[PDB]
Amino acid sequence: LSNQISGLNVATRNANDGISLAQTAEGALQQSTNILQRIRDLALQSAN
Amino acid sequence: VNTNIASLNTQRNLNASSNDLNTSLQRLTTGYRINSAKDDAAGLQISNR
Amino acid sequence: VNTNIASLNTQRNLNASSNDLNTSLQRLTTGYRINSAKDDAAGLQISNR
Amino acid sequence: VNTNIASLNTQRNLNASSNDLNTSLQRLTTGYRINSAKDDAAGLQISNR
Amino acid sequence: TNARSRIKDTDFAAETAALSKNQVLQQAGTAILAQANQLPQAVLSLLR
Amino acid sequence: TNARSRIKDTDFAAETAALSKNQVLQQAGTAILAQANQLPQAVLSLLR
Amino acid sequence: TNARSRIKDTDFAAETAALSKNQVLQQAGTAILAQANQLPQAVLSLLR
Repeated sequence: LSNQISGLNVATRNANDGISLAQTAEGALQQSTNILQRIRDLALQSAN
Repeated sequence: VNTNIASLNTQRNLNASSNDLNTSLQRLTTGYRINSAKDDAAGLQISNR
Repeated sequence: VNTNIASLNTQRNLNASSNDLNTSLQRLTTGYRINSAKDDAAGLQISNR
Repeated sequence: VNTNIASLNTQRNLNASSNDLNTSLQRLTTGYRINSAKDDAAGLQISNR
Repeated sequence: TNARSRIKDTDFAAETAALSKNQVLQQAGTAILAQANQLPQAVLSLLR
Repeated sequence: TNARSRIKDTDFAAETAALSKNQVLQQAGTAILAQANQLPQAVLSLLR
Repeated sequence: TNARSRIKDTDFAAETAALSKNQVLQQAGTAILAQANQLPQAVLSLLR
């Protein structure tokens, strides 16, 4: 049970690391979405 | 009861409530109930469109 | 959590809102929706011509 | 039962608990669970990078 | 824009109350933790 | 930075209880030594 | 002047939190010193 407890603790830590990684990925994707927003706005403005 | 204390349920509760506090803090400073982050991906798509 | 606080999303939003505040104040004091600066270079050329 | 006392298990436990106590005091006074010391070499890699 | 507000703009009339509740939870939980950290020292100092 | 916090910032809600527990064990060990070091004295002074 | 501001003017939107962290860490270190300077007294008074 102590081996199990240590495994669960290192699992909490690995899960938090993965959460942080996915958070960075989500931030990058958010910035990309704003970039695509600007691109579509520029395209519709390019009707000219 | 000396090699451990079962009071770490209070720890779990405080970590969870601090998570809710952080998310509500972000919601309040940004003005968006659904954050620009992952929260409510359906509402996120709706807002993006 | 004491060596750092995740509440600096508030600081990020403050910086963003200060930039929007600066550009809006500039727009209001020049009377031009697009500033004489970079903003909307296509509109800038339209205004120039 | 006089030339020595088998109670040195208590001394070993005291020594171990004092070592963990020094590590805990260092963690609280520094704010890092992964101390600047050797602890968690993988965590040390991650933190340094 | 009205739709974007109804789907995005936080009706923080309840979110400020929720935030105060979360802060209350923080202080209550740390009070409970500091109070429970005093049990073993007392029971051992009396039982020894 | 949030990743660095989740990987480095001590969640001292547990390390404080650990400090308290370790102080309990330290005091208990001191008392146990003080109690046990008197066993040979008593047995020799009473048996002789 | 904006250049000199961006290179000189303090972005205290984070330095205020840094100041709070520094004050908290100083108080914590003082409390830790006051707690630790009592260990040898107790161990010697109990073991003797």
